[PDB]
Amino acid sequence: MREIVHIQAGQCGNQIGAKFWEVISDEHGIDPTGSYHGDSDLQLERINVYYNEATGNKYVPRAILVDLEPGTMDSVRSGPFGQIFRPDNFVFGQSGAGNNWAKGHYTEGAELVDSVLDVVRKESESCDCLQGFQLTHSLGGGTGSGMGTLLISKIREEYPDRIMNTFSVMPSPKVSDTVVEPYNATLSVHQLVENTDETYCIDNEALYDICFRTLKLTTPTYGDLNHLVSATMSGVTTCLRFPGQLNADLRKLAVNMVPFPRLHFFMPGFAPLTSRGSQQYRALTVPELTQQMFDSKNMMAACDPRHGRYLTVAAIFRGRMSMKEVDEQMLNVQNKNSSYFVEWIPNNVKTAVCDIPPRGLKMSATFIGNSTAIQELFKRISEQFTAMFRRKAFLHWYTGEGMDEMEFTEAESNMNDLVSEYQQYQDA
Amino acid sequence: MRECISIHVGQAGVQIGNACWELYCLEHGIQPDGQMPSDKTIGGGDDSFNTFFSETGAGKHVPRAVFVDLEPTVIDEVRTGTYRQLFHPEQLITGKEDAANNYARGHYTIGKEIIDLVLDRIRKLADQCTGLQGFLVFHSFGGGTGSGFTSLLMERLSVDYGKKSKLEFSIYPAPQVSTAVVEPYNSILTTHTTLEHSDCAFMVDNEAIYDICRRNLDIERPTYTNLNRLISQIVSSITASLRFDGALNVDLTEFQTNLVPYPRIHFPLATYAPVISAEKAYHEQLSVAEITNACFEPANQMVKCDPRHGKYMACCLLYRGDVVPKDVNAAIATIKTKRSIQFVDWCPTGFKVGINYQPPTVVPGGDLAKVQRAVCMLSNTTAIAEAWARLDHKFDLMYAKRAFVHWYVGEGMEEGEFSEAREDMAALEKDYEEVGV
Amino acid sequence: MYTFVVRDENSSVYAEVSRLLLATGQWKRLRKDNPRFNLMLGERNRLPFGRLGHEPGLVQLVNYYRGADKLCRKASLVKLIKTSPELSESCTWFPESYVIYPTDEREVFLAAYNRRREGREGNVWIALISSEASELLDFIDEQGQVHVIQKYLEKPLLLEPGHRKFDIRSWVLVDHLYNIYLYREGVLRTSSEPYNSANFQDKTCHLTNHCIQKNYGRYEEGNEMFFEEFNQYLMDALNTTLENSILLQIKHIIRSCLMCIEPAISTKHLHYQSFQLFGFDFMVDEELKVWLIEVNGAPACAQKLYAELCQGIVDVAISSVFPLATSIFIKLHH
Amino acid sequence: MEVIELNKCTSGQSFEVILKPPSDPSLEEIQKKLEAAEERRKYQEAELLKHLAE
Ligand SMILES: Nc1nc2c(ncn2[C@@H]2O[C@H](COP(=O)(O)OP(=O)(O)OP(=O)(O)O)[C@@H](O)[C@H]2O)c(=O)[nH]1
Ligand SMILES: Nc1ncnc2c1ncn2[C@@H]1O[C@H](COP(=O)(O)OP(=O)(O)CP(=O)(O)O)[C@@H](O)[C@H]1O
Ligand SMILES: Nc1nc2c(ncn2[C@@H]2O[C@H](COP(=O)(O)OP(=O)(O)O)[C@@H](O)[C@H]2O)c(=O)[nH]1
Ligand SMILES: COc1ccc(/C=C/C(=O)c2ccc(OC)c3c2OC(C)(C)C=C3)cc1
Ligand SMILES: [Ca+2]
Ligand SMILES: [Mg+2]
Ligand SMILES: [Mg+2]
Repeated sequence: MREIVHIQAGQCGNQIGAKFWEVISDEHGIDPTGSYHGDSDLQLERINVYYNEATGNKYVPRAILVDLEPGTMDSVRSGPFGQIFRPDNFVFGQSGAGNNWAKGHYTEGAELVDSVLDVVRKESESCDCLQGFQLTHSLGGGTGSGMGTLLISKIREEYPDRIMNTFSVMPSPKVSDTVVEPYNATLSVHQLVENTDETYCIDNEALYDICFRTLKLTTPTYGDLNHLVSATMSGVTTCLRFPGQLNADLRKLAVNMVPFPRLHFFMPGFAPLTSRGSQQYRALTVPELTQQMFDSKNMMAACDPRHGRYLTVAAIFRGRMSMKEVDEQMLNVQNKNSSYFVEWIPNNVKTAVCDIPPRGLKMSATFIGNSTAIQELFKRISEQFTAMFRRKAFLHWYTGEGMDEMEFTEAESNMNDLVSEYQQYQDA
Repeated sequence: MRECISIHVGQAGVQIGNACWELYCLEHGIQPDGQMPSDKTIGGGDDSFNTFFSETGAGKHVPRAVFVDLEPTVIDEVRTGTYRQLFHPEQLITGKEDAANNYARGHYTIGKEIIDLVLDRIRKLADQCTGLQGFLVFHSFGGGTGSGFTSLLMERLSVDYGKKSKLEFSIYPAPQVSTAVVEPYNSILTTHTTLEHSDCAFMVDNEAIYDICRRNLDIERPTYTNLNRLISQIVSSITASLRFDGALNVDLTEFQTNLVPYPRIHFPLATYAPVISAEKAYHEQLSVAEITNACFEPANQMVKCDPRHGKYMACCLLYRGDVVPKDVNAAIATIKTKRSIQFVDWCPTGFKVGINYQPPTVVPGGDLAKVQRAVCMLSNTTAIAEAWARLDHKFDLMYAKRAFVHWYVGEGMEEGEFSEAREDMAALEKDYEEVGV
Repeated sequence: MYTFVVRDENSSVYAEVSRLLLATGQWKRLRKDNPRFNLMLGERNRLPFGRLGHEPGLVQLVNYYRGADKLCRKASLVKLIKTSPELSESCTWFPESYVIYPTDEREVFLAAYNRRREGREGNVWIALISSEASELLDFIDEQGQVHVIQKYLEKPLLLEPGHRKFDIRSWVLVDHLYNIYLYREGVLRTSSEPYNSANFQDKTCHLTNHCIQKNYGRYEEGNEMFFEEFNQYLMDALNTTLENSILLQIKHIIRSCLMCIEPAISTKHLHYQSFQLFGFDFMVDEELKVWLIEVNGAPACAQKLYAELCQGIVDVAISSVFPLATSIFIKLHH
Repeated sequence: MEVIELNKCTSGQSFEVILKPPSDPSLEEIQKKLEAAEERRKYQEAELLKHLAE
């Protein structure tokens, strides 16, 4: 269980994906040309997880860049780290998906999908032991949403015994491109519920609110939102990328986080919350990290954890600190707030400490929670969906691409089922 | 002379295996290259250490050990480690992908594709034996390989070597050190499949070892190395009588005879004293009376439980160091009057004592101080059922909601096996209850 | 904030203890099945002692002592006194008692029954109270359960005016460090009907239990005479104090019984800790000699004394282990 | 009280001290059970590949 194949799809998928490779290449000591210029041997011990060995010691990201529009992918190639990516792994169409799920899934995306799978297959054949796949995408547009889920469905056919992992960006009227985003998201969730092992629910509502209420930025751009995304993406992958007490892989994470196969939607969280450029000079104490990471204000999904119960929790502390104090604080939170953790999964919180801190911070904490509070996110999408769907509004964009009204009704039903499934274990 | 084969399964089994073989080598004066200066019969012999070591014409002493993990990482550190020359690569078996904390994945899925290879390498060691008596099996209850594969191995060893004894060294799961949340599932599943196939099993609760390291070794946050060096001392004490001249527990069959009258109730409690920090300046050396008294303190046991609220069936005292029979009997007499020691009506109230004059060996630079005298007590008490009750309650909490069950079923297992394994455990808890009060 | 669980619904004492803890604003009650507690107010039967003291980052305490049933079950109490060297076969404060099973020490019982026949003296026993042994043995086999046959105290001390029988109840709290705390306030559970010497058939004047009495409440409210009034009666009618004539023997019996079981039940070096409230039942004869009847595992308090005793339990048994933001007990020294 | 079975040597000594007197499946069945789970796995993958083909 070594190699992970990273796929990034659509505008959002490629933009957060580029930031991910930018951040982790700095952490592993790789420059924008592919050469290792780090000082610690601990940086290279698990580099094969995300990077492919090359002649001359060059390191290349195991990354496939997918879009139906060439626009965003040219922005990556001309961007800060764009030269590092294997040029063949740039797979693009010309027309675009026009924020339409049907175009991504059924028409425009179908034309391009086999080309991506040829690049996937070529990357998979190099692998000593392929761990699985991770996708970065939004659920509100057309490519990342529609084509992204078409890829997942096709990958699961060719590799049925591998882990499927997503970083899925949830749409919000606060950071909105089109009115059809709740349609695109509901159709995507329907696919994610069936075809993924793990989904990190990154809510654009939450990322806006963190930028507005906490980071003090009055009008935040996508860059400020993606700073929060990439920092969370760094933290959740730390254990896969670095040696620790545990030999950490995607399957072990799935076995331990997912008690019931449909309930695999995770609330990410980060501490401390930082804005771009400007640095905090005071390092947080271990009690401060523990209090903040469990705080709702630090959650990447706009759900109040006090409205639900925690099924399973994974926490990761980064930096040189007392592992005894980490254990003491983690146990303190559980014993002070025992009602918010299900009694029917004993010892549902696991904690790891990595010595290497991320760029700019001396010590930090990353939170991964399978809470029943995530239902609020799915209810919000469901409410926005129904408001339009009861009048069959904007539906002609989808019926014109061959889709039936029944498929919308089915997707509405499955998501509402997921909501009631999460509600079942909140009261149990 | 009758040879013993050690099998080390999964991470816990392998790393504890490494800790033990390191200690055995220091005890018998065997160097990391395998040369033993004190050994005079070059390339042969049937001495007491030959139970655990075979020989080559060159003069190398090779362990009768097989290391097996479904994942390369851990055994790769044995292949590259300071004891690389000691083993031949055929003894060290690795897979590609691990059992992902899943009993069913280790038993059914990944178990099937490696079982025949492992038994072949075990047969390779068994053919070198003039009269093999059986197997010592090292594993964890909690891990997928440790639970799943070990139970399939125990199934097959009973078929291929029906005449031979099988002893277990098992790591009972503790939340302070645990890898996975499904460890109660794996523990119950593996015990059910292994119960008929195991003659004697020594449970080691990671919680007990952890807290001993905090209290007595002054280690703030114990690592596996801290735990394993301590576990290896206890294992060494138990195996000492097979590796040295003596008359108590000389073969593996005697472990059954001395400690196990009821075949299902084959889990002796181990207690060890004394555990003293090496970085402790000025230590008053503890006497025979003091260390024997410490064998009846719950804080020194390998599993936390209360022997006062239970009954004994057997009791072995194994001393290492400056100990004479007179001091032992004096100690026993004082302890009997001052403590609650109750035996079952169908057993003699008494102790079987073994003394080895060589003081315990500690690894140089380790956390344990050199002591003049030490003792391991092995007692078959009904009190150890507390550990089964703890584990069963955690199992019942998860299984009532059918949590995580789909991972096991997804690997080919049936939901019925969960309740079958739990019914056997419920039967075992009743067995201890009847004998108990 | 400390956390506790309630697993005894019927416990009138610990219902008041749970009430007082919440009112301090420093204790929170959890669900029965929640393992993440500091304190447990446990069930009377099948209490899961094996599950306690296995929660990292929690000091755990329970309101029962594992093994205390030896003192609290009638059959075991007889066995403990007869076998324990500390107590001795010859115990001055314990009535001659024998353990009898239904279809055992029947031959030892009958041989002692002959001594009262050879000397021709008081040969009355308690199980119902009967004079002949051949009528008592039929009752034990008729019920099914194991019963204790005990020498009945034919000549007890009787309160005036009324010629009334009584028993003394003492409340004792053993803490986590095995300090033995006797509560300064005891109670006399009194008979209302005059004591009958020849007629053992009538059960109201012979048995002094609060439930059986409910003549009721004639001399004192709810047939309960407290420690201030009883001391005064002894001062006037007998020229002695309660402290001298009765209480020194009581302190001797309590201390003797609990010192005996200390090595078997102590939680000094255990992973979990225990306290317990005990109810000791005593009997005073005409010559002012105190006899032990039974020990109670889950005793009920007298109504007047609930407020003070339950605060006492919190003060020395609970808050000593879990400190917050004069004494009502007498410590029995050992 | 009674010290019996005393055996001595250079390495050490052993003895008993008495204080008070008293008052399998076959190779065929394993291969069958293992294959029965392999069949149940293959049925689950087939029902997955059937659903995906739809
Ligand atoms: N005492 C001790 N316990 C260990 C050690 N390694 C793992 N454990 C414990 O064993 C349990 C996990 O089992 P592992 O042996 O790691 O799993 P495995 O057998 O490698 O199987 P996989 O699931 O395939 O990884 C947990 O309870 C750990 O705390 C060790 O070196 N010493
Ligand atoms: N040996 C004896 N001699 C004289 N009176 C006795 C006696 N044994 C019992 N009694 C009387 O019978 C009554 C019942 O006591 P006993 O202990 O047998 O029942 P019990 O268990 O219901 C007491 P409690 O209600 O406190 O639990 C006592 O109040 C006492 O006065
Ligand atoms: N957080 C974040 N969200 C984005 C970004 N770009 C687009 N989005 C969101 O994604 C949705 C539109 O998807 P997009 O990726 O542009 O469409 P696609 O190119 O067809 O996949 C909207 O809900 C936007 O709010 C980005 O860079 N960061
Ligand atoms: C108590 O519940 C648990 C929850 C999760 C685990 C995970 C074990 C892992 O192997 C693993 C894999 C990937 C990871 O990065 C996302 C992590 C990870 O686990 C740690 C604790 C090391 C932290 C993160 C076990 C139990
Ligand atoms: Ca030799
Ligand atoms: Mg867009
Ligand atoms: Mg492993």
